[PDB]
Amino acid sequence: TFDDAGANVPLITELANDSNVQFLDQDDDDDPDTELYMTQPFACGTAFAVSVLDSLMSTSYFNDNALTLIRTLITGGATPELEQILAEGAGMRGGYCSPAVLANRDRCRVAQISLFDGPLAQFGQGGHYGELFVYALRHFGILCIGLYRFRDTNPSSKRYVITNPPEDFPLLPTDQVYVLTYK
Amino acid sequence: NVLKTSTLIRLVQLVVSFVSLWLTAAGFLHLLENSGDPFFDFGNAQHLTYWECLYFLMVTMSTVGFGDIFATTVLGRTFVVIFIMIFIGLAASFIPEIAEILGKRQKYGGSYKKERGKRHVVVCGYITFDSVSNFLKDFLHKDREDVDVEIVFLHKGLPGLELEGLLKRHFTQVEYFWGSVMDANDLERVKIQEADACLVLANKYCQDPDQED
Ligand SMILES: [Ca+2]
Repeated sequence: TFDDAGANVPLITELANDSNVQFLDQDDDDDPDTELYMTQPFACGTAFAVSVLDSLMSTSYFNDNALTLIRTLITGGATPELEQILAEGAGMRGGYCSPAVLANRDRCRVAQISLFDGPLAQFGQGGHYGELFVYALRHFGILCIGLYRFRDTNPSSKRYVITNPPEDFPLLPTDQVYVLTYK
Repeated sequence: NVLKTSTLIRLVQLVVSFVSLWLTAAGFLHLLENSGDPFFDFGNAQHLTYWECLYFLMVTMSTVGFGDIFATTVLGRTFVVIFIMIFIGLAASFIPEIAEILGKRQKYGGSYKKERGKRHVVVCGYITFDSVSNFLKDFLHKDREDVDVEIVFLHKGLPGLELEGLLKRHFTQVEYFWGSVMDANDLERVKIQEADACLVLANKYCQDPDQED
């Protein structure tokens, strides 16, 4: 308790055994028949476990550049030159740099924008995903790749991911949108 | 893909590869005896039924050998000599290994059934003849009030003989189930929602008290 809270604080837990995911949460109807990706803590993004990476072996054989796309997003830009520089055993060297290289200080980041207030709010009140996608890319140069929505509406704080919803998918003013943005 | 478990595929593989070969050898012995020997212009012959050959092969596979039925063609005999050397070799695996697998079943599977009038408590953690007997002796003592609570043990192991005896003596108000409170299916088996309380016992003589906690 943090009075001048509690279950409202944002958490992510790295699990070592996937089946221990049952104990991270309540009001969630635990069943060990259920594989990790279907469980409520994983759908909410509060639970990560190393097992969900084991498909990356396949993805490499079948699309190497899709792993390089992952590696560039999730590392924030660890290029082959940096791991060469680290393999030289000196540690990260570096100091004020040429504006030249500094040019790469502009990269796409994944980010979250809320539809509660702001230009996009309009789409929030009844709009459909589709509209947003278009308006956004068009006016702001921002791709929308999914939603993070509240599981309860009518009252817990938990939200869940929705990867790339349909064009006609209805929005709520409480939704948050995952986006790729250049600034 | 109906046989899910590794032990089930193994057994079925053992059973069918024993019923085949047994039926097959009965057919081959039946052929050799009822044809007679070619060396003797088929004059030396013995009119067995196929069922008498099945019987004869079972009493020789088991190494009983009554000799009420016995082989008499030279080829037949041979085949019996070869067959004995094979089926003494198949005493590795088969009958002892299927008895092992078929014995490894779970004795204390199944579920509690909750009557409306009775209360129950679920007891788990360190369950053993000494801990259970010390618990039962106080929990059901004559000086205690005449309450009618049933005690449901839940534990991740087979009970020892003395514990099965203790459970038998109290079977009117005591049950035991194989399982663990770590599994939501076992919590349903013991109807934990309708349980009045749950008691977790500890191994006070463990190798590390902090791991037991
Ligand atoms: Ca849970």
